[PDB]
Amino acid sequence: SARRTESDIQGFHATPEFGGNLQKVLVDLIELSLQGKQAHWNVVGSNFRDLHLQLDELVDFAREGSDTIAERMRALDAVPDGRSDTVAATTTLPEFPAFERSTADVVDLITTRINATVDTIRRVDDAVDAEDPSTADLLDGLIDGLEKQAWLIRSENRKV
Amino acid sequence: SARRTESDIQGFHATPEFGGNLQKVLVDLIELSLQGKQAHWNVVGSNFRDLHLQLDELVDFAREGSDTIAERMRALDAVPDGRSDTVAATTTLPEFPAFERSTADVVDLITTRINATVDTIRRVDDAVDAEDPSTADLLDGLIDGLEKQAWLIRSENRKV
Amino acid sequence: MSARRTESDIQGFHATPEFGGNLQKVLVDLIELSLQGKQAHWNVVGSNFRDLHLQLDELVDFAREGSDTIAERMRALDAVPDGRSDTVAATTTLPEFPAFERSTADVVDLITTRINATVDTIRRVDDAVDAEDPSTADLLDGLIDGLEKQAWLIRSENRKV
Amino acid sequence: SARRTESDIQGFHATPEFGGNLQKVLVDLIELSLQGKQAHWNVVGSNFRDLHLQLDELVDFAREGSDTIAERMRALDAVPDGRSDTVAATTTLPEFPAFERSTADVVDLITTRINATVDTIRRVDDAVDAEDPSTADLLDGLIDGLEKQAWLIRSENRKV
Amino acid sequence: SARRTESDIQGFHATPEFGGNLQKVLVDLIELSLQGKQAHWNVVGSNFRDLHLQLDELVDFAREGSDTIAERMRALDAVPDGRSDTVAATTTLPEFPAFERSTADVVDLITTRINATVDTIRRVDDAVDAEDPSTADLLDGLIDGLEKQAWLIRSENRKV
Amino acid sequence: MSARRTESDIQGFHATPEFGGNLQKVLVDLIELSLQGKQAHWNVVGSNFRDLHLQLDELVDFAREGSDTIAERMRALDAVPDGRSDTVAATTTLPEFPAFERSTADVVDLITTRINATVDTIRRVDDAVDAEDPSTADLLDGLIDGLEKQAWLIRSENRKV
Amino acid sequence: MSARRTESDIQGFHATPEFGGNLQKVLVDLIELSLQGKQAHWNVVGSNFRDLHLQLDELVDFAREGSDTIAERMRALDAVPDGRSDTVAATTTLPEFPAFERSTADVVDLITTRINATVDTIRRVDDAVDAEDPSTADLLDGLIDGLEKQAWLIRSENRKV
Amino acid sequence: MSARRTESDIQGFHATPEFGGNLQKVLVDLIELSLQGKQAHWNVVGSNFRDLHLQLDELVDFAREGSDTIAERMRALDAVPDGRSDTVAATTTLPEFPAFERSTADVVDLITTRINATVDTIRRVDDAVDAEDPSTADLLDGLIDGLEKQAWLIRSENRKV
Amino acid sequence: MSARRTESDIQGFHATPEFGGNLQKVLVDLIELSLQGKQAHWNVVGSNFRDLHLQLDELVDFAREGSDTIAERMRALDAVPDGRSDTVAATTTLPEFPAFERSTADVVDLITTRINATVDTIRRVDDAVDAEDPSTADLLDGLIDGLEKQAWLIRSENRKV
Amino acid sequence: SARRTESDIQGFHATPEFGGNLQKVLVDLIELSLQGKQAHWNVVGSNFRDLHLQLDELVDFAREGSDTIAERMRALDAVPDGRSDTVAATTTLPEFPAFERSTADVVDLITTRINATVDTIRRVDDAVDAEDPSTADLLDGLIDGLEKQAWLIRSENRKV
Amino acid sequence: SARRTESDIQGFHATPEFGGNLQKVLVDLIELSLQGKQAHWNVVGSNFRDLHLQLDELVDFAREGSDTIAERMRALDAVPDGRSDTVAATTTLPEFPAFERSTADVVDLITTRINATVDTIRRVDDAVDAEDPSTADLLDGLIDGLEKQAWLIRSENRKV
Amino acid sequence: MSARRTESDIQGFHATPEFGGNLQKVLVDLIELSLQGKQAHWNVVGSNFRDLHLQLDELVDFAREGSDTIAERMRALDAVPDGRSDTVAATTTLPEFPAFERSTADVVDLITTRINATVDTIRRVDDAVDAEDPSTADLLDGLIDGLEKQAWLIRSENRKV
Ligand SMILES: [Cl-]
Ligand SMILES: [Cl-]
Ligand SMILES: [Cl-]
Ligand SMILES: [Cl-]
Ligand SMILES: [Fe+2]
Ligand SMILES: [Fe+2]
Ligand SMILES: [Fe+2]
Ligand SMILES: [Fe+2]
Ligand SMILES: [Fe+2]
Ligand SMILES: [Fe+2]
Ligand SMILES: [Fe+2]
Ligand SMILES: [Fe+2]
Ligand SMILES: [Fe+2]
Ligand SMILES: [Fe+2]
Ligand SMILES: [Fe+2]
Ligand SMILES: [Fe+2]
Ligand SMILES: [Mg+2]
Ligand SMILES: [Mg+2]
Ligand SMILES: [Mg+2]
Ligand SMILES: [Mg+2]
Repeated sequence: SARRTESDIQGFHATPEFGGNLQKVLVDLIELSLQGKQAHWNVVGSNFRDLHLQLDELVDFAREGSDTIAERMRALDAVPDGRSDTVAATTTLPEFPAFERSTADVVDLITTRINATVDTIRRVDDAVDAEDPSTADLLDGLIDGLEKQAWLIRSENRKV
Repeated sequence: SARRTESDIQGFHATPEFGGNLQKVLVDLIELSLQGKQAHWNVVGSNFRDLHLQLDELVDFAREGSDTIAERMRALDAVPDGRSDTVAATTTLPEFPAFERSTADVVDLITTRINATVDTIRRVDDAVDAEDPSTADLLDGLIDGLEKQAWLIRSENRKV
Repeated sequence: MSARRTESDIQGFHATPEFGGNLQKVLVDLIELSLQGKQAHWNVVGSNFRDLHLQLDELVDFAREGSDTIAERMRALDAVPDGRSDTVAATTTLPEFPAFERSTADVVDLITTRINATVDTIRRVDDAVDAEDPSTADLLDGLIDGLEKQAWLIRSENRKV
Repeated sequence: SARRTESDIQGFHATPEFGGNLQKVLVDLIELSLQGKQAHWNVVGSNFRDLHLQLDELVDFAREGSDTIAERMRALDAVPDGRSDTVAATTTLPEFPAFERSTADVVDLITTRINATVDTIRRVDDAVDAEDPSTADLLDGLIDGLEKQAWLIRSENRKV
Repeated sequence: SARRTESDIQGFHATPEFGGNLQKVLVDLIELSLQGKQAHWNVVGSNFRDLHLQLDELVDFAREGSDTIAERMRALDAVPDGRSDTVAATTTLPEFPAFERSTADVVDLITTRINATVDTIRRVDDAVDAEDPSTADLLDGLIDGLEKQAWLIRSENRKV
Repeated sequence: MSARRTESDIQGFHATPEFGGNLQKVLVDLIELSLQGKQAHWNVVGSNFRDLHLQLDELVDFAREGSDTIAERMRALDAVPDGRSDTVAATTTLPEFPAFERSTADVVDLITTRINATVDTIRRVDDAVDAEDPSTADLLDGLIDGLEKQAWLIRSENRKV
Repeated sequence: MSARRTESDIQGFHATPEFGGNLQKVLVDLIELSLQGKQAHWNVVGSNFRDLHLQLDELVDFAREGSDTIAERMRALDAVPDGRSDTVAATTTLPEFPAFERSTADVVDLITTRINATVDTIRRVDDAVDAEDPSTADLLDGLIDGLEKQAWLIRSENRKV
Repeated sequence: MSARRTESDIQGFHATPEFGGNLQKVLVDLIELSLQGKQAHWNVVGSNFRDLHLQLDELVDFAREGSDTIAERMRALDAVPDGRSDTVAATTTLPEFPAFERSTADVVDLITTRINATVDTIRRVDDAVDAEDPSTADLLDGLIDGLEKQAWLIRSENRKV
Repeated sequence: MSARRTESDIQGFHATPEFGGNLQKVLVDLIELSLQGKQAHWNVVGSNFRDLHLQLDELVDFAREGSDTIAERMRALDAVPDGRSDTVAATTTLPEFPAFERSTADVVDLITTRINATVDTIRRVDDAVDAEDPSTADLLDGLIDGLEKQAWLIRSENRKV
Repeated sequence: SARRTESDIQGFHATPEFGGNLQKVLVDLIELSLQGKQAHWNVVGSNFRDLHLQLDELVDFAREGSDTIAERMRALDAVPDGRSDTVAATTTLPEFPAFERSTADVVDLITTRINATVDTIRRVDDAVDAEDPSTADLLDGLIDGLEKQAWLIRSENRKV
Repeated sequence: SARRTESDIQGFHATPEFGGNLQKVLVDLIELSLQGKQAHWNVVGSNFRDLHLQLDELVDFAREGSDTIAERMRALDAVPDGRSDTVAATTTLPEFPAFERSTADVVDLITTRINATVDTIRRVDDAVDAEDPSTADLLDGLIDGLEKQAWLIRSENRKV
Repeated sequence: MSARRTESDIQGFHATPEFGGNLQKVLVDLIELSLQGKQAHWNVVGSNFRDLHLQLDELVDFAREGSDTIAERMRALDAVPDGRSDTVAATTTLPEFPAFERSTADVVDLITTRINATVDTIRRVDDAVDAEDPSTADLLDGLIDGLEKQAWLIRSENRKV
């Protein structure tokens, strides 16, 4: 009646520009998760425990985020690259330093790393939204969740 | 290496107008929560239990909503005010009456007050979206959820 | 002071007839997909039967939650859904699922095509829906995301090298 | 010792008459689930919520029932048909009407639809039991569960 | 279209004898529940805890059973009577004694009273099955469950 | 062993026969309420059936937990409960529940009355129980609170304002 | 029907206006504490933010459960609660919570004070409530116990030993 | 009045020796199937290994619950089960499962055959069991249903077009 | 700010040293009971071992929750608990638990006695505690109820009727 | 950098002697589970329930143990044999007797069967540890869990 | 048949020295549990909540540990003594002070007492392992868990 | 008497630099495996896609729990882990996972090889780790066990007859 008369109906394909934009998001989410864990292990000093715990919650969110983005790429037949060499070579996040770091330092360092990750998402959002609003909605959820983490972490160092 | 150089990368900040718009949403969500509980306790008459129970679901949603908005304000460096004096003085919701009220009256009263709350959100949504799409998505979820509540409550009084 | 409104009767958002019809289009294709998803679920046989059998139930679960979401969104906005069998069969845009057993390979291709068709319906109304009501467009986008994920998880069985 | 000495032992095969009898059950269970959802969405008026909720419980039972029957057919190497065209063309259930319907009307309509579904099962039960008691036990469980739903729904309109 | 024409399709109705048979089952299940709790509270002596706990499991099963039968009666348009006066006056179970009782005595007493309850169900099962096989299946589940309880309780007193 | 007691046999708190008798009064009315609640649960018909049907089970659940609590409190205090059908029928203060199907409106009034009777039994006994054993009065107070909540949740159906 | 009462209408325990008024005092302070707790929850900044942020939600959870408990206890006893914003603002005894971001140290002192004010309201009312209805006093005592625990868990942050 | 029975010793249902032997036949085949199911679970290799590996554990779970059910039903009816290794090996009707690794395709065929054999045993005693005790026949029918579902979920891997 | 208090510092309810001392008596006996319960849990042997082994853990669970409750109630009221081993040993009123394996019959009598001693400590203190702070007496009453239940569930093993 | 330059890297392979040592453990764990169930069904007399329940806990542990061992064999490319004929022919456990057995007898019989199973594990532990410490750790966990079960069961018959 | 002949097979028995070694571990675990609760209640000051909560986690682990050791003793026919008098008289842990203590002091005190407990376990581990490797594995789990607790607690006081 | 130690500062176990370096080797290979595991998880296509897709997430979960365990064990023993991307890429012994889509068959072989490499690292340090600290060796052995199980569950797809 209103049934389409075709046996091969094409799905929505992402352009390579689109795929590349999500690839930028992906590497930063992965880097953030790797840096978050480094901080989680090596944070020491006043209010260690809270930061130790909040950092795991950040890592959980970023890990779920990176899976979401990579699988959205695959859904649109783009192909993600989350390999270590690629992440190290292409991430926009400032390097996390080595060794034990005080809670105060870790708060400042991680807040910056989150903000860099959010910046990447905000930078590609318009171009992503223009091609596929559904992907932009996922990016928006990441912005929301990550900016929450930044507030929850940075507030420790806030003086009023 | 594509790593950024900055030691301190700042996060997205909301304009005063943006903060003010979310504050408007916040007071109406809190007011709806308080009126919802008032109705939950004081409703009597035909089909009491159904409305008693549904009103608790409305309250739960409005409370989660008010927390989400206030914490979105915090993330974007805005400062929420959810104090009783502020809510009473600035809420746009028509006052909920005191004392026992019939089920049919509660249905009409609460439907009106939900719709008032949705109106507030709908009226700020374009300006919010223009500045920050991620926050607009949160507002949209509230519109969806509250309008569902309105339908579930108001249907009790529907004619034919 | 007081910023309280005075009206005793404040009205809710009402969808236009066009908006309701657009969501109705989404509804029937979601239901048809659920019905076809189960048909495939029961009737698939062959290499890697179990994975597809299981994955198809996940598709049906998502499509069922989606149709309830759209139908209830219609109700919220004073529109009236029609999910009856006769209406679905008469108005769905999905090619009919064939009868009897189908090979795993064929089910993969068939169901992928039907998901693609269901998503195409949603993508085709999304602009018009977003223009009238952004909140509803968000629900549509959630459906697009979830369905296209199902399409990937199913179709990849047949993709080579 | 008592081990059977055959590498290919045949399972129990359903006759085509048996398969056709379960196919009759299947289409009615599916139709009932589709009608149940229609009622669930479009019911309005006094005691909306209870009926709204009970209708979802009916749909849940009928959906689980249809999966049970279709998979029992497959187990016995019959092949079910639950496609929309087939269901519409072969269901014995009276058509559910369009548009919003009052709770009182919905109670009466749905009770009849359940009773029709139960009738189909009761009508084939003897013939099914004669070939395969195990399938008849499943049919009996459906009779029990559906007749419970009919009582739970119809009681709303019962005047004593 | 194979759709039926009838606007009102009636459900299966039980005969008075059928209703009476299920009523017999109901009073004995309720009586067993009350006696089970009595035993649960008042048992003392060797292996108290095991019997204390097992008796609660018996009660749970009997209560679920009594609810199932009474609601099966309702579904088939019969009217259950589970009131205390009716149960006392019409139960076939030998009276459970008052006051503290040894574990060994409770084992013997409860086993006898379970067996009495099963006897009632077994005695009505053929007549129930003849009229409605689905109800007989429910009775069969009760026979299975209660006879399991009898074994689990009585084994405490077994000789060699 | 500085402050340790050297007693081989230390006995527990023993309830008086008056106290035992007072808990027995509460027990039979809780059991009778449970039986009447289920009777109402099964046989209630008419307007708003489902809500009442469901609420009546919640009442029965609470009454059943209460009877077990009181009975085992008796046992702990060396008293002996009697919850047998004959005893409950012969000694309950609750008005008899009628036979047959009863309308939702009638069931609301009937059950509210029987809850209030049960609560009255507990309230009339509470002073004497508290005077001997405050811990048991606390249990009684929990039952009062819970049952009076049930009464409100049931009776509100029939309210006209 | 040996001991059965023959009354058709048995009424429940009815709260006096004094009792109703006393529960209302508790209600508004519990609601005000809930609103102030959330304000603190959102706006607290500085040393040990997360612990306080989290503990403040636990406080709010308990205060919200308390207000519902008291309000519904009023309803059960035929009293009528008023938890509306205007009433709470106009009648609460709690000192006003300040606006803007506040340090963890200040929030600790502020919230401890407001908890103690809430507890004081309950303690000042408890004797009169107990005298009329011991069951309701038990509920009040639960609130005292829970809130005083919250006060300890919050104030200990600022302790210097 | 009173309809109470007078006997202090009321006996339970006793199974005939034939009935016990029939359930014993079911028992050993269920245990053998469980043992063979695990063997296949560990030793299957090849195309679609994981699905079959997983599905075989589901088969074993069902067969294990089934053997416990039948054995305990025997005990309830004063019969005595024998599930010892020697008895199982000496009396099972199932063809022995071969040793060492088997291909996925072979495991599908082998296990399907063994399920078919297990179900055949149950179907062969079902009439005689139902004649003596309908309640036990219902348990057998549950086993028939569950096992034949497992057979379908496993065998469909090898079914073509 | 109509009824709002303007006090910057509002202090909480402060326990007297007598009250603190009374809760300390309860604390050490609860801890001693916990340690003795575990000793019995490990070393009990003989007829009905498992039931007693299991019940003893339930006792210990309740006693441990009780000690934490009382200790934190002290903290809330500005009292300071001491649950250290030396203090518990030096100040407990419980008769010493013997060393080595002990029969189930002996463990029943031993543990019942030690529960009753613990309950006696609480009962002897309850009037004074209630007089100063009813909320804390409610906690004590919960402990009485729970421990006396444990005593019944344990001692019933050795009963001869 | 430190990346190994090989596309085919071999895993750790168990020797046939190792595989045979685990095969000895496997058959005894399986026999124990079969004997445990036999006891679970046929135990009667004083403290029936406790033993009935503890025997199921033993069977649960032994079943999980046998899966663990067989899957460890497979992991190291050994091939387990848990077939009935093999178990009966190669188990070191004394045969469990037929018919109903008293709780006292069942306690003694099962304790011995557990001790035999533990003996087998202890006997192969050194040889297993010498080739693969990770497998020896699994064996040690079985020793711990089984010896706990032996204590929990035997204590019933212990006279002091 | 490879079945063993013995009707009574004995289980592994521990030496007196072995029993004595586990007793040493037991008293220190119990002492750590009591001191942990003492600290949990009486800690005050900066970052109270984190330490309050972490100390409960330490207590939970130590209690599970003490139960595991005592029950391992029972399994191997040793007799644990966890009575208050014995613990006080034989524990190697430095006495925990009475009264309120600052967070920083509690961190230092508890770290020292955890380390004392670990020292006891480490000092008996070789002798335990030599006699029974399975018990040494249990000790190793305690070493792992407690040293994790030590790190999580002590990090609060770490300098840079 | 008293066996209590006197020191106010008792030190914990400190790992040697060699020991820390050995655990660092394990750490980077576990992280690399997690990263490669996800890459394969997203990019695998072909026959039996779904099973491998799912099984690879289970591998990643285990590898992630393992890296956190080793890193935290390092911290417990006063060693300092480095799990940063640059370090992992520069020091991992795993062959790099290739880019873009790979067939199911290829992913099976590739990932099996990488697990084998990860386990080889652990096996190579196990003796030295066990010599200094048996407790850490136990954690390594748990990793060996879990990873080799994953290798079997993955590799068996490609094993023939
Ligand atoms: Cl409801
Ligand atoms: Cl926390
Ligand atoms: Cl799967
Ligand atoms: Cl138990
Ligand atoms: Fe995933
Ligand atoms: Fe929050
Ligand atoms: Fe719904
Ligand atoms: Fe299914
Ligand atoms: Fe029910
Ligand atoms: Fe109980
Ligand atoms: Fe409520
Ligand atoms: Fe069992
Ligand atoms: Fe605590
Ligand atoms: Fe497994
Ligand atoms: Fe234990
Ligand atoms: Fe962690
Ligand atoms: Mg903190
Ligand atoms: Mg597969
Ligand atoms: Mg209703
Ligand atoms: Mg026992």
